[PDB]
Amino acid sequence: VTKKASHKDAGYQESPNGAKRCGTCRQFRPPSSCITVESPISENGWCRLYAGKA
Ligand code: SF4
Repeated sequence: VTKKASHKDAGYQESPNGAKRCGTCRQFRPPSSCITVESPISENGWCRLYAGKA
């Protein structure tokens, strides 16, 4: 598999985008990890280049 972006390049943030958070993006890594963000993660975050994209 290929690499994801890093959190600041992916536009990670401090509170959710409506219904979308670190858990309702697409491929957040349960229970407490990601692939775009260096883990452990804030579930309230979200990013603009979330894992599970192309
Ligand atoms: S991949 Fe998902 S859980 Fe991780 S920073 Fe982006 S929105 Fe958050």
